[PDB]
Amino acid sequence: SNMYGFGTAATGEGSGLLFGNPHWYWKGPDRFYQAQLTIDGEANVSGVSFLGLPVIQIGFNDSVAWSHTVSTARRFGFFQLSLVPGDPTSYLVDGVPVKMKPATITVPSRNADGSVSDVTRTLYHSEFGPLVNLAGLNPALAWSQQTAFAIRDINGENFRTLRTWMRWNQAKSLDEFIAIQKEEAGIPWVNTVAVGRGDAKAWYADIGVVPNVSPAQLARCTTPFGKAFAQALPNVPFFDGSRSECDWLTDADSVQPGAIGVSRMPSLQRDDYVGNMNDSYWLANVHAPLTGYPAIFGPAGTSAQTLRTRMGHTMVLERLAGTDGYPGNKATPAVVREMVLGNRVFSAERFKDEVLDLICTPAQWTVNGAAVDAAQACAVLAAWDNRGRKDSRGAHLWDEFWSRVPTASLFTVPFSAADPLNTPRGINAAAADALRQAMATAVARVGQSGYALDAPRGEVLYVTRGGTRLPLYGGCGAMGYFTITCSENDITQGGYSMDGQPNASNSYMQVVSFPASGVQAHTFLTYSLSDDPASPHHGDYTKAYSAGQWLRVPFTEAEITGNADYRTATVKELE
Amino acid sequence: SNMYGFGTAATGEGSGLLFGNPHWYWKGPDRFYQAQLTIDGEANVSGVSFLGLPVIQIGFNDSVAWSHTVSTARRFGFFQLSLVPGDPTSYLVDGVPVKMKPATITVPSRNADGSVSDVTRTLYHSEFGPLVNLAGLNPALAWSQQTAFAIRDINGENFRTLRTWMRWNQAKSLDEFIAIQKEEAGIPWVNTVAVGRGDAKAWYADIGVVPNVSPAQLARCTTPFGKAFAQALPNVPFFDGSRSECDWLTDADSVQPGAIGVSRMPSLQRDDYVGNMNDSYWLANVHAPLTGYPAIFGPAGTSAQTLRTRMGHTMVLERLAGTDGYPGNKATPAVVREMVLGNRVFSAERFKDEVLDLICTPAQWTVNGAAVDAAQACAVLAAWDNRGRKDSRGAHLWDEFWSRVPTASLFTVPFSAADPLNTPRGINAAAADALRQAMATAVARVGQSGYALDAPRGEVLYVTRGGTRLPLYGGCGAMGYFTITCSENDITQGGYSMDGQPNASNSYMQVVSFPASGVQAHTFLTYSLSDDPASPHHGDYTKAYSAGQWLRVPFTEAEITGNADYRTATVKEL
Amino acid sequence: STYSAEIRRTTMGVPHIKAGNWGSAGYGFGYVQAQDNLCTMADSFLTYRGERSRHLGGSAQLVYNSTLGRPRNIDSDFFHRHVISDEAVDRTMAAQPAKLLQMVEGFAAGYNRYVREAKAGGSAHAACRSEAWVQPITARDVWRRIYAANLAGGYSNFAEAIANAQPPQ
Amino acid sequence: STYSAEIRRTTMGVPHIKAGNWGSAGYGFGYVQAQDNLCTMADSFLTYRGERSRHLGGSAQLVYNSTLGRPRNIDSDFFHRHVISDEAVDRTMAAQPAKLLQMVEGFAAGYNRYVREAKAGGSAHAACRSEAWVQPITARDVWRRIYAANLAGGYSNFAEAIANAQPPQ
Ligand SMILES: *C(=O)CCCCCCCCC
Ligand SMILES: *C(=O)CCCCCCCCC
Repeated sequence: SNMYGFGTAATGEGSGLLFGNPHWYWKGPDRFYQAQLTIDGEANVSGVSFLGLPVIQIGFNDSVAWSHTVSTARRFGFFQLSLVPGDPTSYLVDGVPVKMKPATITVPSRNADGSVSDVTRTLYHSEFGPLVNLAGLNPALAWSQQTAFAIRDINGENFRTLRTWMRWNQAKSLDEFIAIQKEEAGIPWVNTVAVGRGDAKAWYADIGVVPNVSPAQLARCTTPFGKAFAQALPNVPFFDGSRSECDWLTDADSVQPGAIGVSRMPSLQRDDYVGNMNDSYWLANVHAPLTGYPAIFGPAGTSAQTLRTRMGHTMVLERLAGTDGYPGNKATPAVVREMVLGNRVFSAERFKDEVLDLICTPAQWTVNGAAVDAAQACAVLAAWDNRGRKDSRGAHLWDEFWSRVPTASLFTVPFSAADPLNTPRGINAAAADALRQAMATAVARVGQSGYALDAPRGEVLYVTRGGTRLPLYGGCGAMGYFTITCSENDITQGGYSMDGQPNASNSYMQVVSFPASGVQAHTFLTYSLSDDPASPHHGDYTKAYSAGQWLRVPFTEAEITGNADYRTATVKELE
Repeated sequence: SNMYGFGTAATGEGSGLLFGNPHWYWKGPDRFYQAQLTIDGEANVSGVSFLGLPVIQIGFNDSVAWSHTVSTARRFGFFQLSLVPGDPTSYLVDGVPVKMKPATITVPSRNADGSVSDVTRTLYHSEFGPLVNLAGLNPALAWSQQTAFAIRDINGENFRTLRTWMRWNQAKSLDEFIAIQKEEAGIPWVNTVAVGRGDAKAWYADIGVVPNVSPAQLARCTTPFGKAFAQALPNVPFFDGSRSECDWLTDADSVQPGAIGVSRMPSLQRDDYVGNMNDSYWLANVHAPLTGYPAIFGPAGTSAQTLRTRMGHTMVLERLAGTDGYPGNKATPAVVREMVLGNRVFSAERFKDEVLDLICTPAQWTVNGAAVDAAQACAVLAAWDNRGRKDSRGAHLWDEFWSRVPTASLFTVPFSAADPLNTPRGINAAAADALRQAMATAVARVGQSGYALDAPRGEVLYVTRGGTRLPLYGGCGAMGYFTITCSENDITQGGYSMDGQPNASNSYMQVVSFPASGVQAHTFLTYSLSDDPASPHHGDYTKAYSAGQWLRVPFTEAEITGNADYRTATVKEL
Repeated sequence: STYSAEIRRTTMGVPHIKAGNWGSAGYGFGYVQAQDNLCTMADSFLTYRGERSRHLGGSAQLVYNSTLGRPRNIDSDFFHRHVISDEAVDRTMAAQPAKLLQMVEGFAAGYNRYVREAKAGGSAHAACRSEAWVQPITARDVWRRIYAANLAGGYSNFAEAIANAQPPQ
Repeated sequence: STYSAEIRRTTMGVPHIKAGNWGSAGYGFGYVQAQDNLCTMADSFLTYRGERSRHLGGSAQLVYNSTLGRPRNIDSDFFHRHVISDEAVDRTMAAQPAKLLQMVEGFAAGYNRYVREAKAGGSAHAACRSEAWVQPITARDVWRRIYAANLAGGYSNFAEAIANAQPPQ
């Protein structure tokens, strides 16, 4: 997921601009659904909600606009229980026995023969949360006579989320928006960026519900088993549940017990920009890095950024420097609408030439003792301009290649907190052989697929509507794409089809500004509103997305009634 | 898998006739490969082998012809181990502690980042076999500080399988073929049907390696846990590993310790016919049932036969009775070639009309509180002739229907050992609502597939070669097809495609007879010889199968060299 | 006494709900969501209620991928019943302002309205409209889905493991 | 050692191998099988040797469905190494007639022959010819595949279970 929040200094206009770009599901109950809610004397909000949710989670009103991205901040933790000898369903806390709360659950289950039989299991809760089976993770973690494990999710006791979004839906200023976010502190697992009418500075924050643990606890409460998972699940507290001193803390300004106080959770306001591409709060603004916040929020100057993060921030800097090839040097609605669909591929822009210089001469290789002709692969990549547009040729070859490149000791210039956008860098000459291996495999896979090496991406990357393949653009963020169209389908199985259940990809997209005339918003719903193939709203939005034609969505009553496709109907029934 | 063994009484000729029809994999190392081996003065055999096997497992020579089908006989067993307190890697046997045979194994595994890291696990063997984790089966059968579990497969010590196929390849008579089978008793997990040149009777046998346990053992040696899942694994010995009396027995004429003697393993010779469609030996021949043999071989009159088994036997009886719509009343090569590709559906033939009569008057329904229009579904299925040919219309609707019909008390006339081809039968009128529920879903599925209810089967069931979709016929056994073309692909995802990894389906097919001039074999290899798409032998066999054009495979030197596509080349190395 | 909402649709079928109060707003919103995505939603409520196996079988996977991944129905059913318990729903609902309670009750009623329309007839939602699992829901059913959305960063990722947390035999 | 085999192909590419002995018959047979199905076969020898993980990753499933089903590479590797041990191969081989051992020696040699041709060049088997798992095999490797075929009725069905059977913690 991406989001930008531009201030007046980057807009050159009287208001800032908000770009929302969640990469989410294209099918299932969690997919977004676009709608506007006009509640007389209460709210006039438009945006997107999960199917099944009654309030707008991402959108805008006449005064504010916001989006979300998944945060690196951990929202859960594990507790290792010391069991009472004789009773594996009781645990000890400071020497005092405590019984686990049991629940005998019976689930009716249909058999292959059409009959329905009952399956019964008894499951337990501790005072920390549900018991959890970590055996698959490591069989030494099995629920035994001595020890068991529970998991605690801070949101299990968080009931302030809908109320947060509802109040945002009603908010009449960014200041109110911010105040609400601090009062409720109920955002469960996402960052927030917001822009407000008549406000010069954009807003970023990872303010929400996050487990509260002290550096002391992290050192003296983490159990032998826990220290072994510090690699797989870093910053996930894995504490001893036999000691009350290892319980999650509450701060003076905590809204919820066990959660971090508002004032120890990161936020930032800026006249230029704020942004997140799913990395830590650290680089909300590259010019003004955030530091010193609890480690559970993620690294801030210690870990390299993803290629997508590097691409995201780069795009902004080059925009405001006027070196991105787009007109001017401001983040205008029109320019932003284009840049965000630019389909630039960080991996290629930065590393392709180095790769080709290392392996493409000679172009006749010996790989695994076999003759490989890579002349065509090299020529195609050399002629490719490092973009994943519909007319781009060879972009799929790079994909199949990069995803197979071993990352161990691949870069010779290590990460520097001083240069997070340009480090790590430097393709290692020692990786020559591994690269030819990856390139050889890549060429083979493309061969299996039936696609030429220089096939335009729009023929490989597509979605079907009305029996015709609509060409698509973009790619997966692992290759440094910003515009995300990430198929779960292997290229050998009919290309990068988006007709199945793709990986997190562009879904709802909004570019929202607040000119003098009022909120203006351009939107996409890539997969369209309806899941019913017969519906007229199954492929209409998709066709526009394929064509890169944003929709100026009506908001005012005059805009709605004046719309070319305006139809109204009243639904009523007894309550 | 299907196979027929026709005797001279059925052929009306000097020799019998063999139909081999394994339903097997269309991809992977277990898939069949057709070839002929001629080894000066030792063998001249033609047929099929798994990729990676150097002898012919299914085929024919100048004297014999055979095929296989998976057997119901259980080839494995479990041993509940009583551990030694303190050391759970040792078990008690008649009191005396026995050590488990350990083996620490390091497997190099490539990580997602491209690095290779070692993963090491310590696994164990017992005198019975390898330790097995049955916790996934039931959390109560976890390897504890008291009880563990081991599995034993009789084929684990069976080193005679290839030698058997090798000797068969060389066999000169059906009698030698039989003698080899009894002598080696090395067949691992399949049945066997064989036909011979100049021999009057066809041969069936479930003669191989099979665990030997006595009724006394079943009663004494079965453990508490064992009893608790003899309905999940019927007839699988789940014995106590504490008592030596609970170890598998050895008869006088047993070739392998722990295996059944050759005297108490089922076989039959007939001049009319033998056959198997993956049910027990019981109905090798329907006119002369086999009974009395041990339970581990499967039920012999206490369980209903599958729809496909009933379809297979029914086809033979109607052939010989001369009432299947084919010339004469004899199982000739030309007629068998058509009969086996008939695309008859037993469910439809027997139960369809009953279902429509019950649910299609009226055809405007109310299902789950919802109005359902089933008029077209009823009309299509009534017009359909209960066949799954390429031109057949509505067969896919039946498929989607029948597979969702609840079988519980669906039949009013229950199984009768005395009439096992025509029982069970009688669609219970009480299931009308359930049938409507199933049919409504089926129409909804077909609707979401983009195929019409009356779409010809050739367009729904297909295989892609060179960008062109070859139309196919047949179906899945569950529906009562004999000609098996069973997709694993859901119809909503582009129909019944066979381009993926389909369920067991028609693979190698052979119709072998022994005329005076010499062996004549007609064959199919459905998916073609080569898995390489750029190969000329990737889709050449497949096109023919689609068009239903059998191949007369050359056998004699003169036939090979006289073939229109004859090419020779020799390969040597020191 | 009554729910009433005007439903305006524009290009791409974007619905603009206008209502006089929160309950009616939920009514309209619930209606249009079902109208467009009935099959997905119907299937979804099976999940949160823990009623997947009864209809679709215990060993089959979730149809749709989500924050929950795609575990087996049986494990999913246990997870939801155990974690999204009647108690959890009680505590959730007890912390809500009246307007949101009303809005969710309206949402359910609106969703239920379309269910009646789909059952009665129409060529829409042919894929599921006549299935048993297309049925009326309750406000508590919606609240279950809302609670479920919260757990994406925690429990949801350990659904199978929570459903199979059993003491030694 | 000095293998010689005449390969006649007829309609549909059906090969008819002619050799003066069993060793040379295996040579011809192994060659044609590899010539037509190298990728599948090369992949299969990873399986029986327990070397899938090294090349294809441990978490990934078996590429092809078989009597072995499609477990995770890592579990399959452990299964094969454990059940199809060097001892298992030793005893399988110890009980073979001279001509079979010779036929398998030849089969390996014939397979390896085509491997060299595929590596050398050509457009055949473009999908795997340059991969590392396309490599020469030993007679024992073929015996592994032969033994593996016997277990389809037993062990094969409990591959994962056998590979994860570990004593109590
Ligand atoms: C990218 O990660 C998108 C953010 C996830 C969905 C946001 C909707 C709000 C639910 C907390
Ligand atoms: C049908 O049920 C399968 C029959 C063919 C399987 C393999 C045949 C060779 C025996 C190992």
